Order: sequence, then structure tokens, then C-alpha cells
Amino acid sequence: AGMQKQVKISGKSKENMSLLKHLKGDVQGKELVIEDSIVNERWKQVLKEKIDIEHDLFNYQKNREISKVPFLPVDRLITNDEVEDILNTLTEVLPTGKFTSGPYLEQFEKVLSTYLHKRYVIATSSGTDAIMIGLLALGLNPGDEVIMPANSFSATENAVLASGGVPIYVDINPQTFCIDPDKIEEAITPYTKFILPVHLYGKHSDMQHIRQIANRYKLKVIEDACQGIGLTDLGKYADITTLSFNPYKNFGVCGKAGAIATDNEELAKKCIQFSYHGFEVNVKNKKVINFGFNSKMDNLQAAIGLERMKYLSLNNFKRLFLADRYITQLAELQNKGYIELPELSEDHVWHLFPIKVRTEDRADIMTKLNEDFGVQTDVYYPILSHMQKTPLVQDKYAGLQLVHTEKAHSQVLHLPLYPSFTLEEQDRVMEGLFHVIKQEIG
Amino acid sequence: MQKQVKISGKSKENMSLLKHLKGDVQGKELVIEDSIVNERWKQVLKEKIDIEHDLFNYQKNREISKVPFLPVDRLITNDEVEDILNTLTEVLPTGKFTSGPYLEQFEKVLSTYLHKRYVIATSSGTDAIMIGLLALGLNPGDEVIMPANSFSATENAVLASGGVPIYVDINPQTFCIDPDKIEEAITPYTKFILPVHLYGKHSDMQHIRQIANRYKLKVIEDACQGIGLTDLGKYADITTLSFNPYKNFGVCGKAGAIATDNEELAKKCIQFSYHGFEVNVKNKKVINFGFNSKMDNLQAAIGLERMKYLSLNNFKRLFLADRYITQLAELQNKGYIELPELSEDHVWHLFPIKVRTEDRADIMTKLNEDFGVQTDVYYPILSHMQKTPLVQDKYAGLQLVHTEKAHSQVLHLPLYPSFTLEEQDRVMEGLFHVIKQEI
Ligand SMILES: Cc1ncc(COP(=O)(O)O)c(/C=N/[C@@H]2[C@@H](O)[C@@H](O)O[C@H](COP(=O)(O)O)[C@H]2O)c1O
Ligand SMILES: Cc1ncc(COP(=O)(O)O)c(/C=N/[C@@H]2[C@@H](O)[C@@H](O)O[C@H](COP(=O)(O)O)[C@H]2O)c1O
Repeated sequence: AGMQKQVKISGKSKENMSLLKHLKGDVQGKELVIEDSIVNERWKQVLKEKIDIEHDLFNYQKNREISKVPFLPVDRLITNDEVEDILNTLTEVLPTGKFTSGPYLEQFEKVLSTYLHKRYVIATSSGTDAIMIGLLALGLNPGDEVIMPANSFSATENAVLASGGVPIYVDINPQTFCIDPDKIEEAITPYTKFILPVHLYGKHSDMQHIRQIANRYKLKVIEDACQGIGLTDLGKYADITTLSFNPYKNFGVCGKAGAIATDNEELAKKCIQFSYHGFEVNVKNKKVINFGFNSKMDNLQAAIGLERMKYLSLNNFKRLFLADRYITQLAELQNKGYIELPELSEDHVWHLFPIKVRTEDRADIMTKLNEDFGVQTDVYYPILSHMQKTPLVQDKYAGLQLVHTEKAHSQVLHLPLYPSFTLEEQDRVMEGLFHVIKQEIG
Repeated sequence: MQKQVKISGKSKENMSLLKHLKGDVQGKELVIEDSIVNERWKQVLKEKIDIEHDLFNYQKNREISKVPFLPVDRLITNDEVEDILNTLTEVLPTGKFTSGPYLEQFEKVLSTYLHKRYVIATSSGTDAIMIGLLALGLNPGDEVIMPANSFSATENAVLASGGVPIYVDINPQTFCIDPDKIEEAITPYTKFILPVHLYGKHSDMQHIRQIANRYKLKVIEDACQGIGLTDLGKYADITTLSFNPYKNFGVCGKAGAIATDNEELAKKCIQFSYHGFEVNVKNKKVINFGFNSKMDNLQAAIGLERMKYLSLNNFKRLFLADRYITQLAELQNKGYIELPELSEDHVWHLFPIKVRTEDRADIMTKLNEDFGVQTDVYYPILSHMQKTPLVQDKYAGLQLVHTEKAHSQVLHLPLYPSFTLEEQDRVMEGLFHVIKQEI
């Protein structure tokens, strides 16, 4: 065509896939359109010139000796430039004395509203609190059943249990690690009120199919997107979307925080009431519901968030590049049936990078990677919900079998992946994996 | 032979220091206890200290047209900001903002300060109370006897975790729960007493403990406004604190703490505070559920700096309270207002006087309109008078005579550590002028 298609840089997952192809190419010109959003701020300087990803984004030093590769060194999750930006904003915020309530809260919620294309955003004190408040705002009563997967971080089930709800675990798709929509309908009872899909590891659940089931059975859908910021069409089919801004997330602040996003005004109002003591919105000390929590995000953290968010599109792109590099360079191990690699799909933001290895070999693979090559791997998370050793599980969740969740749980292995990870470290992870796995198979 | 004046920063010793420094000498040698809370005291405490000049930099003639009740920009000093920026310069590059090493250090210093074996730092005072109740074994429907004049957070912590507030009347002089009204409210469903050290005044904890022991009840105290009280926690199973930035000691965000001497109880608090996980074993739950309610490492680093100001600030608050009580004496002597008692068991988070029910609205308006003096009433609506379905279904018809009367009379005057004596002069002269014009 004589007509150049524009590449809209929104920083979202689907658009990042296109950007990946383009930034791998030679011509990087006017067709690359940076959307005027805070999330793209760090792209502005970077894209002034033609980019070589390996050198310009990763400072690839193939010849730098690597003797150990930590899975997630938290000191490297925040860059020197971020620290400088944060110290700068705190120099202005601290003398204001406004650390809990304050003006940065509304600005941060407004920026999120625009980014998520959701009318209302209520910033909370954590992702866990976002889920708990969202459930209550949606009308959860004690005993109401909430269909959910058993392989999320414990926060998901805790938010349900703390709100008085009853988790009903259903099996996952063992390739995507997300709730299998084909298993949801089987679990529905007259007590079911909610479906709580989790976009685990940053992979988008099958939300259209989930919404079809929810509509058929008049269920509400609250999605745990705490690991999924940047996903294209996040929240399209959900009544409530929840986010975490914990410092290890794709976008985080410097403490605990999260958010609830919704298009529904009455639901938003109820979220605000539950997030702040049950008070009438913007009228302190006057309760209009039975009770509420002390769970708004702090103004100080919102100010920090407005700085760290400037790095989000670039960071999510770097995560995608890393994931693409693992998938391509480890290809042979999957072609020969030794491992499973995730699919390079547009509906993933690569918070964690899961491969699957043989159940019988995983412990040895992890040990050998660490002992022989100093490569640290991990398994998020070590214990499934229905296998936790608690009185509730012992008393009520006995006899529950989730065949696919249990099998995938025994196979999954997470490889290091975060935006400041180096390609030379990634080289060592991959070479170590090739060496160890060929030792496993004989 | 020299008697020593020990400076601990706690309320009883502050009262002794006040008397000593006002020329009623309690001894010879000033001895500052080597505690974190006393660090900033060391910069200004000298043998011949002039409190008005050395601590308040009294500028009698400074031009003032407004006296805000609580300007939050003044609740944090330039020196605090400097200390905080310096600590954050070191914390930020560590990348440790939630879990981290300053947490344990902050808990340890609080443990030493409070003389409590175990301290669990939480994400707010509200969460401290909620977690404490759950750790003490609160089940849905269990009743918690408490006053109705606290901030809504107190009842909210009970209600959130399944509990049932049972409101009893206060002592209308102290604003604290009346221990003589507790026994009559006890039912087979009562498991807790939750006294509140309202405005910084210590509840009658020995009497509350006597009742609790008699009825086998647990005592969890809301001391969210009471940090610095002598013998805080002596008769409580759990003590809760808030480090909200407006408190006598606060951080730069939400935070709180639970303190207890009981190890198994502390273990349950830690479990509930962090996802129900085994203590220090992430991802392995040992109780049914938990919250994400630990204090952030970043705020703990900040608290380790701001706490250096606590003893000095609490003393400044006491000096201000004493100045109000002394200078407004005539208005009480002639029956126009009631002043709080100058007692050792107060840390003066808020300064409540009482005025006539019929005149309070006019007094507040005239102070503001005529003199630019802002006052306030903490808090505007009592628990059993909130317009919620629960109140209509359960607390309708409830009559708390002393609480409701005191609630209609209380007026809080500006009082915070960085408040100036020249502003306080304006508050006091304004009050005289407004009362006198009413007569
Ligand atoms: C799917 C999902 N839903 C919900 C949540 C809840 O989101 P917050 O409530 O915002 O955490 C999470 C959070 N997960 C991380 C967890 O991966 C681990 O790294 O531990 C950190 C905690 O580690 P620290 O305590 O060290 O911060 C948690 O933040 C989550 O992953
Ligand atoms: C007796 C008692 N128990 C318990 C609590 C609960 O303590 P947190 O959960 O730590 O707040 C409190 C807290 N009270 C203050 C409140 O006075 C008001 O200033 O509003 C601020 C909040 O105002 P901002 O939202 O602007 O910070 C609250 O911190 C309390 O006072």
C-alpha cells in the first residue's frame, strides 16, 4: 500500500507486539506515534533516534562475566533515574504535610482512569484491599460463593474470606494458568454470586467467555488484574477491575497500594464508602453504610506513583522483549518435547515467565541451575489454595481435586524476568537450562 | 547529694519536668534517658532553659490575622523533612519498601519504649484494632463493649471483623468510658472491652481490668491518640497505636501498631497481619485467612526519624495545655467553661473545653468571624446516632445521657507541637472576648 499504517504506541500489550516488530527493524520513523500519556514519558527521549534494542535499551554486554543470576534482586527493580525523580517530588510533597489525604490522589486516579479507559478509579492501600472492597461494594454477603482459581497468590482467596465470602475453586487451563471458562458453569450453585478470574503471571484470562457465563447466570465479575497492568482491553468485560502497585509489580510505588476501576457510578460510590470508614463521599465523620475500612492509597504514594508511572510503557516493552528472547532462544527444548514455553501472545504483560518441565525433574533442575551455574529460579506459588494446611481447608475443602491445576503446579518453573534484567544474565539462564535439561534426559 | 530529674518523655515524667522548669525544682541534675524518643530534646534541653523562648521562640508582637486549628503543613518541621530526605536517600536504592530491615528495628524500638515484649507494626491504627480483635479470638457476633464518642475507626474495626459494638456511657469529665457502666452491659455474648484513650486522656484501666477479670473478658485498648502515656498497656491484653501523620507521633502515610506481652497472641497478630502465613514463612498459610496489613519498610524508616521528636513534642503539648488551663482559669472559676484537669495521665492529643450547649455554635462562629480563630469538635456524630441500616436495626432508641450531653458541650482549641504561643494568646484573648460579649 502507498499508505503507511501508523503504529500507535499506547504501551499496552497488543500495541507493544507491533512495536516489537518495528523496533527490530531498520526504519523507525514518523509512523511511530507516541500517545500523549504519562506512561509513555520515558519513550519520548528514547525514540528520538533509531533504536537498537539490545544496545540502547539493555546495554547488552555479552562479554561481561556472569557468575550468578538472582531471580528478583529488589534493588534493581528501581532505577537511579526513578530514585532521582522520587527524591525530587518528595522534596515538594514533604513540606506540604499531606501524606494520607491530598491532591496527588485525585490526579493519580485521573491518570489511571484515562489509561484504563474506565470512568472511575478508586486508589486503595493495596491490591488485596481493592479486591476486598470491590466484593463488598458489589454486594457480597457472608456465605456468597465466589468462583476462582486455586493457583493465585494467597491474597486473592484472603480478600474473599475476609469479606465473608466462600471461595469455590475451579480448574485452570494448564497452558495459560488461568481459570478454565469451560469449568466454571459446573461449579455454579444457587449461592454463586461472583466469578473472580485472575490474570496470573500477566496473562489475560478468557474474559469474553467468562462474561458470557456470568451474563447467563446473573453473576458479577471482579477480575484480579493485580499482575496485569498494561493488558489490552483490561476491564472490558468486568464489573470491577483490581490492580496492585506493590513495588514488585510491572508498575509499582514505594510501599503498598492498589486500585479499583469501574464504569459504574453507583458501584464507584460504594467503593469509596467502603475504602474510607463508610463515610459519605467527601464528608468525613458521617457514615452512610454500616462500616468501612481505612484503605485509601496514601497521597505520598500517589505522588511517587505519578513519577514511577513514567517508566511503565518502556518497562512493559522491555519485559516483552525478554519474553520473546526466551521463547525464541529456548525453542529447541520445546520442539524436542523437553519443556513447554509460553505462547508469544498479545494478551500477556509478562509479569512472571513460566515454563513447564517434567514433574519428576523440576527439583533437580532448580538445584543444578543454582549449584552448577548460580542461576536462581522460583515457583510462584508453592502451595495451592485447597492444599493449604488450615482448619478451613481441612474441614471444608477435603475431597476437592483440581487435576489440571495440580499437574501444572508440579511442572511450572519461573525464569528471571524484570525490566532491568540484563541480556547477558539471560544468556546464562538459557545456556544453563540447555545444559541442565540435557543432563536430565540423559 | 543531687536528686536527678529523669527525662523519659512519658507523661508522668513530663509533668515532673514541667514543674521543675517552672521554678518548682524536683531535683538538681537533668538526666536525659538514652532513648530514640529523646534525641531531639538533646538539642534544646539546657540547664537554664527558658521554655517560651527556647522551645517556642515566643514572638509576642508577631502579626497574626488567622489561627487555623490544625494546619497540616506545620505538623512536620523543616528539620524532620531534612532527616526524612536523608534517610530516603539511603532507603530508596535498596528497593525495599514493603518488607525490609527497618520494620524490625522500628518494632524493637517501640517494644523498648512501651515496655511490651512484642510489637507488630501494621498498615494503620484501624488495622491494628481489627487484627488485635481477631487474634484475641473474636468470632462473628461476639460483643465488644466500647464508648460511642470515638473516631469511627474504632467501631469500624469491630464491625469489619464480624463483631458487635455495645455502646456504654462515658464519664462526662474525662470523655472516657465509664467503668461503672460496663458490668450492666455484659451478656453471654460479650468477649471484649475496648476502652479508648480519647483526646490523649488515659481511661481508668485498673478498674476496667478488675471488671474484665471478674467476667473473663479480654481488654484491647485503643491508644491511637495516647502514645507517651505513663503505664500505657499495663492492664491491657493488647494495646493499639496509630502513626497517622496527625498523631502525637506519626509517619508520612498510614501506619499503626499492636503491642502485647503475650507471645502466642503476638504470633496470631503477625499471622493475621500478613495473609495468614506462618510467621516469616511466606506463602504457607496456617490460619484460615489474613490481611495485607503490615507497616511498610519505607514508613518504618521514616518513623525511626520522626520518633526522635516525640518526647520534645509531647512536652510542648503539655506546656500548651498547662498554659491554656492556667490562662483561661477565670472563665472556669466563674462557671462559663470547664477546663480539662492538669493531670499526669494525659498526652494532650486534643484539648477539650466545655461550653454551654446553647452557646457553642455562636462561640465557634464569633471566634472565627471576629478573630480568625478556628476551633473544632472531634467528632461531630456519635456512633449510635449515625444514619446507617445497622444503627436503625440495632441501636435505635439507645440513650447515652452523659455522652450526648458532653458531645453537645465539647469544644477543641488549637494545640499541636509547632503551635506558637502568640497564636495561643490570640485564641485565649478571643475566647474571653467572645464569652464576655455574650454576657
Ligand atoms: C495475583 C495477585 N493478586 C493479588 C495480589 C495482592 O496485591 P497486594 O495486596 O498489593 O500485594 C497479588 C500480589 N502479589 C505479590 C506476590 O507475587 C509476592 O511477590 O508477594 C508480594 C508481597 O510481598 P511484600 O510483602 O514483600 O511486598 C505480593 O504483592 C497478586 O500477585
Ligand atoms: C481514637 C482513634 N482510634 C483509632 C483511629 C484509627 O487510626 P488510623 O487507622 O491510623 O487513622 C483514630 C484515628 N483518628 C484520626 C482522626 O482523629 C482524624 O484526624 O482523621 C484521621 C484520618 O485522616 P486522613 O484520612 O486525612 O489521614 C484519623 O487518623 C483515632 O483517633
